[PDB]
Amino acid sequence: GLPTMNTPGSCQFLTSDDFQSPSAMPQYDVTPEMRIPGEVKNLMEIAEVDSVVPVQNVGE
Amino acid sequence: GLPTMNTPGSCQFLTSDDFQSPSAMPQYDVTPEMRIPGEVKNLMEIAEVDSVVPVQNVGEKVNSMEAYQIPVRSNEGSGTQVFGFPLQPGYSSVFSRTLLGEILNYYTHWSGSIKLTFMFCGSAMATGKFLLAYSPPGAGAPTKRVDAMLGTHVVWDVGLQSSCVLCIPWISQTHYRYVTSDEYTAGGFITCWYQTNIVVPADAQSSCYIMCFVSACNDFSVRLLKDTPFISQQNFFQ
Amino acid sequence: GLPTMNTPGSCQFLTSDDFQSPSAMPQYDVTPEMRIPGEVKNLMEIAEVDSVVPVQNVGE
Amino acid sequence: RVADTVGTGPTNSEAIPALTAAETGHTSQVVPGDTMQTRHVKNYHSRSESTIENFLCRSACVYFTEYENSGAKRYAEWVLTPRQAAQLRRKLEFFTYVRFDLELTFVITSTQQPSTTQNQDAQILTHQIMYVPPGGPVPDKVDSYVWQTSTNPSVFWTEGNAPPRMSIPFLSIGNAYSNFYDGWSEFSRNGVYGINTLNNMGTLYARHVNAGSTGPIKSTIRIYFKPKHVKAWIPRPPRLCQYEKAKNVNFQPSGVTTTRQSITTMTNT
Amino acid sequence: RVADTVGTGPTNSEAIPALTAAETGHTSQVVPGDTMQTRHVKNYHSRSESTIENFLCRSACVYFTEYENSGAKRYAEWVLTPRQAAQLRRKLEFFTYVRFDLELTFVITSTQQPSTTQNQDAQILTHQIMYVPPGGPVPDKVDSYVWQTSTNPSVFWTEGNAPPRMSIPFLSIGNAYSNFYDGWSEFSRNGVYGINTLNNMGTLYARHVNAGSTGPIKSTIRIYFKPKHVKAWIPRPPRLCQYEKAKNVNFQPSGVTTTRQSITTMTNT
Amino acid sequence: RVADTVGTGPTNSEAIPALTAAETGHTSQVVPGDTMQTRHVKNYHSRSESTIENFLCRSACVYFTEYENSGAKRYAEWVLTPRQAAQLRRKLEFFTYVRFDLELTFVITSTQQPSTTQNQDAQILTHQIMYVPPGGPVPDKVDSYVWQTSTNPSVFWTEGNAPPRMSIPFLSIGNAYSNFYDGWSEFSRNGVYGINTLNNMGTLYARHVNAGSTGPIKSTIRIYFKPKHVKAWIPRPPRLCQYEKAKNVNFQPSGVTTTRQSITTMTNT
Amino acid sequence: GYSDRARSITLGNSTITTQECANVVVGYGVWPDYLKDSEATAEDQPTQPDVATCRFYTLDSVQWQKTSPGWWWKLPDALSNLGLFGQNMQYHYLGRTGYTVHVQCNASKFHQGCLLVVCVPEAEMGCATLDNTPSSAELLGGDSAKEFADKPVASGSNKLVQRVVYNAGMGVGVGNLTIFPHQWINLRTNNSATIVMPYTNSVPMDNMFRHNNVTLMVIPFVPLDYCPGSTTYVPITVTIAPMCAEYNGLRLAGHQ
Amino acid sequence: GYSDRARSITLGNSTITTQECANVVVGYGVWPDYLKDSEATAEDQPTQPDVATCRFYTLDSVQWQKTSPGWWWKLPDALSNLGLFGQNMQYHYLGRTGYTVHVQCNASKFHQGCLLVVCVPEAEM
Amino acid sequence: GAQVSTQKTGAHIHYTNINYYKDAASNSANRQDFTQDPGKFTEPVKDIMIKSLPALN
Amino acid sequence: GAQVSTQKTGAHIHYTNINYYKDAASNSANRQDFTQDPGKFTEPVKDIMIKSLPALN
Amino acid sequence: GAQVSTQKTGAHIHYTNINYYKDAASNSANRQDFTQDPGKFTEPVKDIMIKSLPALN
Amino acid sequence: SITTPEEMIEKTAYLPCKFTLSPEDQGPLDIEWLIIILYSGVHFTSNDLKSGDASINVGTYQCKVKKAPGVANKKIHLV
Amino acid sequence: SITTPEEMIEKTAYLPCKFTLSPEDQGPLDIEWLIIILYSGVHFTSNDLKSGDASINVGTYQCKVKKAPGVANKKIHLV
Repeated sequence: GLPTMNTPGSCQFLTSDDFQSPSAMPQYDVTPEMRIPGEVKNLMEIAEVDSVVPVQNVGE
Repeated sequence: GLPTMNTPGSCQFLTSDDFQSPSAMPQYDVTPEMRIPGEVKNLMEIAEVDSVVPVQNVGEKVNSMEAYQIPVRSNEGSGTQVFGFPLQPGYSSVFSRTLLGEILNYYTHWSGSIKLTFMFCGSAMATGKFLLAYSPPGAGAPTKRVDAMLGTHVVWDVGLQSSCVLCIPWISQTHYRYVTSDEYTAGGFITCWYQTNIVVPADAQSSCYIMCFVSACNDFSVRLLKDTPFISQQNFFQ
Repeated sequence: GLPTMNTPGSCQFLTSDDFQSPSAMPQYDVTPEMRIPGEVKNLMEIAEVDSVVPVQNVGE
Repeated sequence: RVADTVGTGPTNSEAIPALTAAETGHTSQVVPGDTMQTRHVKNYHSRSESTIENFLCRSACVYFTEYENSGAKRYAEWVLTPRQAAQLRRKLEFFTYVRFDLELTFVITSTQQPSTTQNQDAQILTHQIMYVPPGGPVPDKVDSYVWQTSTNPSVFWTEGNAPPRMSIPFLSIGNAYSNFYDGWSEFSRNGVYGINTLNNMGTLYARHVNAGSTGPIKSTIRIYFKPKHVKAWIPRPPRLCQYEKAKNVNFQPSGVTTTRQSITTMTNT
Repeated sequence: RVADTVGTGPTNSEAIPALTAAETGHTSQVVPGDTMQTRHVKNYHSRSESTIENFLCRSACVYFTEYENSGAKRYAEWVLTPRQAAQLRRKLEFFTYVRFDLELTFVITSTQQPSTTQNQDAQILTHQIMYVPPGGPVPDKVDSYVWQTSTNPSVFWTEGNAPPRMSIPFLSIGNAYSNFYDGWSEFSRNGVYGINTLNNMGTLYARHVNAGSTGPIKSTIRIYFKPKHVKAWIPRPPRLCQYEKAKNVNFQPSGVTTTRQSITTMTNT
Repeated sequence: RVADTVGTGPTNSEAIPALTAAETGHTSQVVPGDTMQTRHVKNYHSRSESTIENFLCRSACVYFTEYENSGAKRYAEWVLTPRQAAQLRRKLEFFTYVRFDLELTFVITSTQQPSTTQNQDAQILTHQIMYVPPGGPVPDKVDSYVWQTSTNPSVFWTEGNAPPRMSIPFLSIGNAYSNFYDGWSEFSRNGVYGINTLNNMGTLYARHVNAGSTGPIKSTIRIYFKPKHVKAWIPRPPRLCQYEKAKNVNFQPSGVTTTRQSITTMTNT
Repeated sequence: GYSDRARSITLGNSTITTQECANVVVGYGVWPDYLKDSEATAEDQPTQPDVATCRFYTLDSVQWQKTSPGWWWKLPDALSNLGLFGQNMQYHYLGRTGYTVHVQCNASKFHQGCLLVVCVPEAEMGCATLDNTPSSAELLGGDSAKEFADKPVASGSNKLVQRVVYNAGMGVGVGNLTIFPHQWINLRTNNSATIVMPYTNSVPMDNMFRHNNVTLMVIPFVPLDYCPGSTTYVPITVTIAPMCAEYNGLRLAGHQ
Repeated sequence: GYSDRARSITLGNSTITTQECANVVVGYGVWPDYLKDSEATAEDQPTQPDVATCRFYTLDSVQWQKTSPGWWWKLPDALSNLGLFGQNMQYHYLGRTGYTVHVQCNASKFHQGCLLVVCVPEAEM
Repeated sequence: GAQVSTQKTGAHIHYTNINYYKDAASNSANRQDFTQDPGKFTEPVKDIMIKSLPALN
Repeated sequence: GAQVSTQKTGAHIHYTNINYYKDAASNSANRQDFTQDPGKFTEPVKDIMIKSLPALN
Repeated sequence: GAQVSTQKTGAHIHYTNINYYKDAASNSANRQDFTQDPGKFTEPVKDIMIKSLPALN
Repeated sequence: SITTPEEMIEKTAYLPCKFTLSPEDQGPLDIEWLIIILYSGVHFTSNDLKSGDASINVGTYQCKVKKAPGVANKKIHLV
Repeated sequence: SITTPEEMIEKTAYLPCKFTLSPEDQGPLDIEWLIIILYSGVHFTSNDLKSGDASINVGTYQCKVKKAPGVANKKIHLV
């Protein structure tokens, strides 16, 4: 056994951690990718599109 | 699984550990740096700056600007004393609240030489000569100018240049001294005497003041960071 | 997470173990060394020195 | 490495290093060998523990608060700030502007409360800690849907394990944090003074995920800040007075220093 | 890196960047220096947190449910789906088609229930979580032979340890998942609308392996989804209304936005 | 490697290795083959376990003390020193001056105390250990603000885990530690003798962070020193007498050694 | 061959000459400049008045008496109503500038006393009432100096300022104010004091009506003293020149 | 650029600074030194305390009045009871040394008067 | 088979990664994909539109 | 991608470090920055002052 | 930056070591220092004494 | 934060309770006066009290302003 | 540490209790005599007793000197 020391934070669930975990279906072959129109990679490509403003938002 | 063995100290919180931990905001872009004046990288750049010493810290003088004033006058004699305090940079109430003393009260130990600057604030006509003295420990403090003359001294003559600096060197058996009170690591005594009387003409004030500044030399250093006995708390501030 | 297995002896205090531990004073500068006479590196340098024997250890 | 003493002998000249003008605003740079005879002393001392990093990079309790598994107080909340405690506040306020990452640690403990309930066997307790950035919805109750933590960071922790620990970067909209702000958030100059939005770091919420037992239990959470990767600017005079509030710099007037018996007394009275 | 401002001076020409036709369906690409004088401002900002990955890759509670060690409810079941909760559903439905692996986490907790039983000492509890893919046998009871998990994936977990966690790949028979389906599963066009078999991910079952104690205990399991390795297509308008059902898009009509006092009011009424 | 025997035969000469003068202060360096006939014996023995490091580098209990979760004694304090125990003190005092780093270990245990309280269910206990360097503020109570540990080192530890362990370097203001000091701290020669400030290492404080239960519990902490990276100078005669005090070398006069029946007796009486 | 005591400073259409000066203290070693392209955030083109804004403005004079505690001035507020500097901060939303501060006090050889002149960044002060905060009128005096107190101020549900001199209104030791850029006016040696301050903030520019970046403090550490027959009225005069001043965000004049 | 009026003298652990000095008079043009091998007669090895003996000693002060005739001091006698200089002349039979004498008197511009400071060899009275 | 990549850092350092499992659905999230192409949703016209020119002529 | 650095040692040895995370706010503290420049706070005058020369002439 | 050293073995093999911390007071004990010099405490005379020669002549 | 949370009004008496809301504050807004009147989702002087004026028109009168997580109070002595 | 913590005074009787404070000691100073007099923040002979003289002027008389963490005692037999 290689001697080790466990530091604070061990065995905690932080909902924004980035770790590798074991797959529950080993060697599963996924469906290949087809080419679909309109692919998004950044939410700022959507923000840069116009949309109509409700300026007269008064009463009914 | 690679076989491992956990050693003592596992899963403990030591408040001075240095480890890598996961970030709760992945890929956050921080605000860039701008150039600001007056950047600090070592607390010893602050200790090396002068600050005014409250030598006359007696009675109600502390609640006034009179604590910082050292009174001098014209005497019918010579050789009388002006002031005296010990070489205790972080423990003596003469030093403990100066910029050097505040920094020292975060550390158990200290080492290096010290610079005491004295500035005359009387009339230009007023003339005087003063003996500034340091005695290393082993005897008592000097009670007369001749006893003080036997140690490390400067004879300060007042004139065009109004400021004189008295360097206190490191004369110690150990490399470091405790900031707290301790008779083993004793520092010595610092005194001032009238070499010649203050002499003024008619229509000038025969009573004057002197000011003192304390700064650290370039061989000064501190060790063993600890908590200060200066700030306290009884309940959460709101 | 790299997969590991803890072996017997984990989290035990053996008073003659030889491990690395975290320092409670980071970056503390120690007092330099001076040269002192009479330095010892082995208890057998002391055993090789004479000492007087109490052969007549009888009664008072 | 700290400087080394230079050896000097006797002098008789017009060079005057001991005489100067402090009115210039300049600190004299005289060595001991300018006013006495000195030997040569190589100095091996180092100013390693006086760096702003080592001076500030230790964990410090900044706040603690309680909650129960039953009754009115089921969850706790706290606006993140280091001004509630005295020690880290006073160390940080040696400077005007700071810039650092944060390391955050929690110490959660539980205690059984007195009651007449009988046959109490308790299961292990899990706690949830949730950070809400400024602007987001906050939990009105222990069972509030906001605990879903779809985007807000959360940390689940079971009693008996190591303390939870996470790293937070520099989050200020401004280039540097501010310890002091001489102004108002209103252009009119009315409203609260010394208050701005540069150092707002959001709120912290804490609860029991399960109640565990049929008898009453009370938990306490203690929060620890550790500044990392520090930068600081403009040195400031240390706080002479006792802090009174968390939000402002108000104080009670205090003597410049302690008082002795006379100007020649070598002891503290 | 985000774009940097270009410096411009005064103009007098037939170039008209401020005038266009929005009827074309085209968003104008005007910079500030097209309608005013500007300085040169290098911009160091980055759009790193706006990527679809960072936007979606956080764990989110999607469901929780209970079971007991005694009595009628000895085991729990749940058909895997992210439409039961509001937050992840609304984030995912920014798009029409998504494609991702899943990271699955569980938070299991237990609580002692009130009873008159005496001398209750409880042993540690182990739980079994079993995933059945769509088509396989399901457990009619806690002791059902199907818990043998010869082929079905299972995770055993003892109270006091870290939460269990596993990775699930993209399982759709179709090339991409579907958030919206305008149609029926019947060629006749009769039957339920908006329902298809593209996003069926099977059922989850949970039980106590041992009862532990002679007194009653109740466990709760909370399930957390984290999408990984994401791809998305066709952006869609955000959900203005409050979700009503898990299976369809039904809603109650709501105002386009909030109402103020007039068209010149600078506050929210 | 230890020395190897050299083979010798018979001699008849004026060489006299067996005759010398012990008045010189010199230990004779005679081998066996100077006074008898010897064979050649290669020796593979090694003096590896007689090094000052191996001789001193084992953990040793130096002190232990108690505290309770309720009542007058809520916290414990102890000035760090190895002179309280007998064994490590006697090993260390083989020398006049030593210089070493320290490895520090703690063994904390708890026991339930007798009482008439009923329905006692106890939560897990966390302990805080705090080291105050000489000069700093000390805790007047369990809830004292000094436990904030802004600068002072602290170690939090929960029952059931591994013992806590930390490394402490050489902290002496002097070049080397001192086991013996023939003098006074006062130049007058009045005051306590054999006392100086060279080996002052500060104080240790210990408390419960939570009380855990509604019934009484008492904890004990045991401290263990392990010297590392050792240097030692000037060998000294071993302590013949039983230690009496921690602060000085006072003793009760004792016989040079044990007594037998006569000068020719081959047994111990 | 000249004397280091005599110095002349020329800015815009103004020029100051002193025959008895210690020297010039320069901020933190940083001469003021304009904001660079790689440090900016606001995108419109700035305005730089130069000679019109960067020039010496002379304020009212105060009288140094034998019992005077000291005076303070918020730099941005001090020149808020003076010339085109004031107009430009009135019509703009963001401003940025450094300063040259010159303090003047002459007296004869017999007159004795010493003043500390210090430029303190973010001089945030405290109210006499602990719950309340100091009023704007109490904290700021645009055309008049603000005075320190010697005795402590009484706290009775008011918005006053703890103007205790030995606490410098900031609850800190007054002798430790030397870390900040400073010079000493010692009547026997000195005549005037000069500090050149650069722009100091955590943001690249700021609004100049709701934030005061720097405060000028003049504090007598040694009192003023003269024998009978000497002049009894001794004034102190303050003269301030903005440096490298730039403005962004043009709109209707006013602060609200 | 400096002023010939300001001079500083450093000896041992002492240092004197004067802002108004005429200059320094040097004996007969001869700076003090140690005795050389070709000028000696006594054969034992000498002792040289240096910093311990060579340093400034300050004596009592006298008052200059309007009718004061003057004062005199025998140099060897003046320091015979002062520090290690005194101890070394107490335990030894032969000694040898030179001197640096500094006289100090300040007053304002209005004060008038003139003093002669003279070092006289063999002032037999 | 270690991969050295660059960490997210401020303006105005590396980390190491090794894969342990065999499926590639077990790997960590791809958080450093900073590719953008807004010209699909925005400006999706058949004929290109120059900024300075009138949209319709 | 391992970094070998020198440890704090007395007067009169290396250690190894690898980064695991991707953000660089996750790294350890920089405890070995021994850079000093006291000439901003101290001696901040426009004209340089030599030690042996009179401050004012 | 790994160090390969020899293990204690009998008469008539290596191990690997890496340092993790930065202080060098955190390192393991030096158990392999087999340096000896008994001639200080023993035989500390000004003139050397040969074994075969009489101690005093 | 309430402006001037300690003051004495000596004299229709107007009791000011102008307040500010931190970016963190997001909970429901509740206003209470004590000695009398409560606002939840003596007479208040401002129709738009939600914007930040909790002033009322009429011992010690206490204004309590609560928006989770922020909590502020103001004591006024009416003579 | 008290000097000579065991002595017999045989005879106004002066009972010496001169003490020393360790760098570690930092708690409040409390002095107590037993058989009578207590000092907290028979007659004490020293006005500056805080400096280190806890002597008093008048069986076994015990001097207890307590500064956290240090605790010292001295027993004197007055005959």
